[PDB]
Amino acid sequence: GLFGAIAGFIEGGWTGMVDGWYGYHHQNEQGSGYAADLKSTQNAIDGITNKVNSVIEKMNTQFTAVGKEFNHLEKRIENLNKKVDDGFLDIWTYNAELLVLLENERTLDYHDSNVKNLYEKVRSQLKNNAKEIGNGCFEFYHKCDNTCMESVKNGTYDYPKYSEEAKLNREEI
Amino acid sequence: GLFGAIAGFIEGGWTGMVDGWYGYHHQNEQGSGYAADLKSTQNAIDGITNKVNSVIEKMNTQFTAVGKEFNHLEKRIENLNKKVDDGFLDIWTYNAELLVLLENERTLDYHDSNVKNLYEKVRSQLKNNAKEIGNGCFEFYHKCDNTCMESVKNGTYDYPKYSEEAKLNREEI
Amino acid sequence: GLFGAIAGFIEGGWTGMVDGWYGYHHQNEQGSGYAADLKSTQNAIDGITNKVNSVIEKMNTQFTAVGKEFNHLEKRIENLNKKVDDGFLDIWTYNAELLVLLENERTLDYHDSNVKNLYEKVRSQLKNNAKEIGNGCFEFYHKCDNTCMESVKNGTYDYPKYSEEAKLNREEI
Amino acid sequence: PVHDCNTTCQTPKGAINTSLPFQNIHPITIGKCPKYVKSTKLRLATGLRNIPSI
Amino acid sequence: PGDTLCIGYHANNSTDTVDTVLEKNVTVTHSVNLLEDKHNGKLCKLRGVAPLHLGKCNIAGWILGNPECESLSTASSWSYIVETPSSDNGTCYPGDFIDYEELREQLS
Amino acid sequence: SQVQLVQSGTEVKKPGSSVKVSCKASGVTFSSYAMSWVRQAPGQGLEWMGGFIPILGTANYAQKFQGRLTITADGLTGTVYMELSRLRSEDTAVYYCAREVTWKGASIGVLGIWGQGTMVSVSASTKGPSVFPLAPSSKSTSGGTAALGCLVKDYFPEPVTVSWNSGALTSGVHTFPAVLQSSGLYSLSSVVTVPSSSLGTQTYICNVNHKPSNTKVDKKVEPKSC
Amino acid sequence: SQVQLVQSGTEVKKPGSSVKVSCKASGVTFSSYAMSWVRQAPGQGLEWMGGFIPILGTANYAQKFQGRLTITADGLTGTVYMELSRLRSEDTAVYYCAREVTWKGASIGVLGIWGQGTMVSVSASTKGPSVFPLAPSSKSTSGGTAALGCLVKDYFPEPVTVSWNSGALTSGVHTFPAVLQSSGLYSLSSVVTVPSSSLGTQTYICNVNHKPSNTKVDKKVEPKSC
Amino acid sequence: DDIQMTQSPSSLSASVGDRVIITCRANQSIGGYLNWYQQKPGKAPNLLIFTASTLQSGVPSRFSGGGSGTDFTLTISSLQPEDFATYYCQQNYNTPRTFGQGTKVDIKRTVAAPSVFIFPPSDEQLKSGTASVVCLLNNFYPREAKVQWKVDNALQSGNSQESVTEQDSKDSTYSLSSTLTLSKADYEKHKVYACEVTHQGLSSPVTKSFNRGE
Ligand SMILES: *[C@@H]1O[C@H](CO)[C@@H](O[C@@H]2O[C@H](CO)[C@@H](O)[C@H](O)[C@H]2NC(C)=O)[C@H](O)[C@H]1NC(C)=O
Ligand SMILES: *[C@@H]1O[C@H](CO)[C@@H](O)[C@H](O)[C@H]1NC(C)=O
Ligand SMILES: *[C@@H]1O[C@H](CO)[C@@H](O)[C@H](O)[C@H]1NC(C)=O
Ligand SMILES: *[C@@H]1O[C@H](CO)[C@@H](O)[C@H](O)[C@H]1NC(C)=O
Ligand SMILES: [Mg+2]
Ligand SMILES: [Mg+2]
Repeated sequence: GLFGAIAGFIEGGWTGMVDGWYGYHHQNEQGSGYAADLKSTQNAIDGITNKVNSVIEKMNTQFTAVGKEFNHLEKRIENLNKKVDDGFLDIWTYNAELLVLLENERTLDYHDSNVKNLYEKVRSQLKNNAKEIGNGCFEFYHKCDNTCMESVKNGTYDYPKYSEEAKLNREEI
Repeated sequence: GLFGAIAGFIEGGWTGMVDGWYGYHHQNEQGSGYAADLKSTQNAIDGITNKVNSVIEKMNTQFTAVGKEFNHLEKRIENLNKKVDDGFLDIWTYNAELLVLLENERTLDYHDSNVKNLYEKVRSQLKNNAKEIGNGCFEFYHKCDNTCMESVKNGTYDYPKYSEEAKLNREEI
Repeated sequence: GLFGAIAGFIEGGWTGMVDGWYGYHHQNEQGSGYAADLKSTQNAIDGITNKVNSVIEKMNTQFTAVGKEFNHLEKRIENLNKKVDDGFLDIWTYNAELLVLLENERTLDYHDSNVKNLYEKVRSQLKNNAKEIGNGCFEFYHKCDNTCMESVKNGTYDYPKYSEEAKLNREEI
Repeated sequence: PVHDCNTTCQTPKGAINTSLPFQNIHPITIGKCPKYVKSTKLRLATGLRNIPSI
Repeated sequence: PGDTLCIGYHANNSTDTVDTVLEKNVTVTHSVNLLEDKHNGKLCKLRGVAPLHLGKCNIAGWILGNPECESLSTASSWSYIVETPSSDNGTCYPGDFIDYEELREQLS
Repeated sequence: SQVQLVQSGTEVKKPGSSVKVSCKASGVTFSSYAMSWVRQAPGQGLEWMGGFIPILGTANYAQKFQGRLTITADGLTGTVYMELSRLRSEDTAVYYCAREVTWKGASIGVLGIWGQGTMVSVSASTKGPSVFPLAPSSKSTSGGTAALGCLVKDYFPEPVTVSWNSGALTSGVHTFPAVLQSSGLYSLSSVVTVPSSSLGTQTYICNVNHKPSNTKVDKKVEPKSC
Repeated sequence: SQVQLVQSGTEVKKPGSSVKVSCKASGVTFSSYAMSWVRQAPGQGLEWMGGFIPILGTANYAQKFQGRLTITADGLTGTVYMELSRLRSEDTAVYYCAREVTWKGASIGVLGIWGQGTMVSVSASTKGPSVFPLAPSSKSTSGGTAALGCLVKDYFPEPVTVSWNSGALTSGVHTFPAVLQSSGLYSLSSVVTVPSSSLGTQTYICNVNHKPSNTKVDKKVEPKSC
Repeated sequence: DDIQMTQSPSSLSASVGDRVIITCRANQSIGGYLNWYQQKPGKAPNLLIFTASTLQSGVPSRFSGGGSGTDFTLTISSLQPEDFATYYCQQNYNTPRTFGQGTKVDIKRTVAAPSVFIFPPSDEQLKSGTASVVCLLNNFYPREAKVQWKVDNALQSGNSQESVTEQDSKDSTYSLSSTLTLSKADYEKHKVYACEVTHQGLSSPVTKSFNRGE
């Protein structure tokens, strides 16, 4: 992708995550499970909502009619009517197809950036208390219970709390 | 944001920075103050200048007129005139609104990338001689005077000069 | 750039690389040479191919004609014909120029991201067994033969194989 | 002048090739012809920024 | 030091320049042109069939039989009609050609 | 949708000359998909020659065709031309053009849509064939059925139409494909397994036509050399 | 393409007043390129005053012009106005406007396209000149040629046309540029090196015209004071 | 460097409904950059698989490509009468788009012995300085056969050209014709010309020969 997160170091997605678009998977002594990140998912949904609304809101319904047919004398104007309808038809078809193709790639890249920032927020939070094992995973060098797991997700994580606990395991190897 | 710098790890902006769009804040023994980065600001101003010029330069002024009114016999052509003016009006209004909405987000993301590259340039320059404390700040592990501060901003920073000075403080903790 | 790789930390490109768009340069005991990355180059070529096709495929050739000239009585319709041809001409010229200008910058940023992901894939693979010396280069802290060099490029690199070999040189300084 | 050449698109200024989707020679054409635009340069970037040694 | 590995991009001898939204005259390794700005400068045969030339005598004189419109292209097929801007010989006797515009496309 | 690649017609060229083959598309004009040229010798496998990438504007060739192949494209029309110089009899093959595209969009490595093929034949000059009867002696009789045929030799170019008894003798007729000799000319033999009870009853004649040389021959396969 | 910056006409203003100078562009309307104003005193160097950035919508000035300069723009039309208040005789200079753009697009630091220039003169009131002959005594004779001239002093504003012998005496005439005295008025001296064999043969008169003051004078340069 | 696409096997005979597995190996590891093609006699090749696992739109689901790295495969779950053609493998890794050697699929029938026949050079042919001897095998299955041109009890190599016919619709067999071309002077320097034929149907090699005078 453009940001290298989706189909990048994270090769595949989670089918078990059915509560949000982006989230975490934890594995501690108490148990394991999926949990979506609320901040990233809700903002993304509103952003894509605004993107879709930005396209279709102005495209309002029009009153149409067959109109008067053209007699033999009304040939030149009939050709002009064909010219304008075809001209608008060609322009609208080209613009609609082009906009969808361009915006779809931007939409895909939007998810790529949202996933990447989530990984960086965790990566910057943990710092040396975890190991980057790849595929978006973080092997903790210390003991992380459920409270510790949620602290990273809520953004209220404390590096000094497990600094010495991890450091002993870092210097172990 | 798209790059996660503005409204990301750097949550807010500096009101005291009134000389440029992107810059640094230093805090040493001699004093503290704000200083904008010349390379990023000037290039950004020209880029946004070209972006605005790319939209309005081709949109040149037109000579307009009321035109001949339509008599009773000139009904079909009058409807055709209404058709073409409305068709152009609907297309131009849709394209103008859509372009502004799309380009504004790209403009906002452009600033996000410019800030991020500035942070990475400092982060790659300092390497181990500083600590990433978050919010775009760098607590120096060594003594940085005014000359040392400007060296990072000018891009002529020397890691070996303070390598041992920082290493003693790194191994201290 | 937008991703800071092209004209960023990698200031210039390689004229000797004539087999692909993105690649590596190695320098070991056996020898040195250039080698393009197959995965990034081929995907980029197809992507730009689709981008170009997305613009010109729908722009098909049209049958044109001089058409009937307008007599003295056919003045109002002649003005209407001038109105519609000029209207389509102004719209198409504006949209064509604007699309090219916008897509060209996106195309340039597309290469920037592709280079950046290639650097990150190598950076994440090597981890502590190499030194980030800047300009997209990696001074190996261990002995890397031709087999080791290709292992990084193929993505099948083994950190534990040279972990202790590099660690002795890391702790040396 | 009317020379004995061959073309698929004819303009008052002269015959043009239909190998490209756009034209700027003349708005009046006969036959299968590209779209006339008042643009003077429509070049689509495909490669990277050409940066030589330095 | 020791062995090194680098990551870089491709460069060549291209002089092509493109205009982006943020930048102008950007050198690119490769590019594609979408605008044909060349014309051969001659009026050729459309779809193989040569056009019909008339010279200083216009269509009206040609189809009516103007005495100046005597020696000229007498062909059975033509793709289109070429009229010079200097076309003056024609309806020598004063009058109006009824539905002249219609006849011009009929004889095209 | 349902795009079809139409190539140029079959061309017969003298040795040492240069032949140009077109490959025109249909439907959506102004396409930039990558194109490739592949040849196939009669009875042999597929051989990749080269390809063009309109995005890069350049072409790449195989080692054996570097200097002889010249793959060009007519702007973005989707038509791609192939030029091969210094033609030899070894280059006599069927030449294909293919568009590199899948349903996932552009695909540089694949050949989704193929051309109709273009046969190219190379020899010094057009030469008429010759028919030599295959003697239906008693040694060619086995299992109650006999064997006889006609030998067409040293003709150029292909094809040649061979019929038996003015088209009457159909069942049991096996017309073998031509083989390019080292002389640069083809040769074929059309045979038929007739019952042994018809050598002295029905006369056998093979009708051989070579329109390129405007040669038509009817040779009696006389039973035995006598 | 070939954009030209057209400024307002030359303005003569009283001291302590405010002058406004326009800088209108041509060709593509609705431009947002950054613009700058630069003055040049007669015979002095270039001096940057300020500039406007339509993107930011603000302007920045030099220290000496902070409070006196007011650079405004008429929307996005590309026309930029300059206002300077409390004018003095030291501000008498030629004022330029420049568009900040190169062939690489917008360039904030450069001045690619310059204006035509606008001369501004500052003095209390319009004053007529005075002509004082330069005595062609024998002390002004050297090398067989003599020297004489006319002194134009205390006039405002520039220019002043000085001709010799109703335009007949052309060769050897050196009309010196004016110098702004501390009094706020200009002065110039037009001289001519005539041969020594013409003092007693041809009478010499300088024709001085000052259209701003509607003053025309013809003064005889009488040989010697006698 | 270059890549070498070798298929296994090169020719297989199967009945309608029989599983067919054709493999393709490589000079070097190519990951998944492989495609599969199918060519019918007298027609252009048609793509079936790209990226070694992605079926081309329009190809029936009975075709299932597979493999990754060095070894790949093409599996036909239910062989249909319309799948009787030749199959190739091609790579996308490096610039030379190297093809495979091909794999032909034949319909299955009972093993039928050939009908070996021999024809001497024509009398009029022997007047033009050339002599051609034709050996004919008619209606044999399978295709695998060997033709040995033995002259004066000495096999000849480098002078024989073979032409074979496609599987006839009715009998589902082949036909082979081997031509021995040699000069008139060489023809009259020897007496006995033989054609040794070895084939699966023939329990013992059946050989036919003739003398120059007859
Ligand atoms: C239209 O296309 C033809 C064919 O490409 C052009 O003719 C070529 O012009 C170049 C330039 O001088 C020559 O070097 C070639 O030899 C010509 N022939 C070919 C086959 O390439 C022609 O110039 C084009 N004209 C326009 C108006 O586009
Ligand atoms: C997508 O696939 C379908 C069938 O799988 C095909 O009909 C369609 O053309 C494809 N779309 C594109 C853009 O190739
Ligand atoms: C690019 O440069 C050329 C000459 O070097 C100039 O004519 C052209 O106007 C420039 N393009 C732009 C967009 O400034
Ligand atoms: C691939 O095969 C070719 C031809 O046999 C050979 O030249 C080349 O070296 C091979 N590639 C290898 C061995 O990596
Ligand atoms: Mg000529
Ligand atoms: Mg290149």
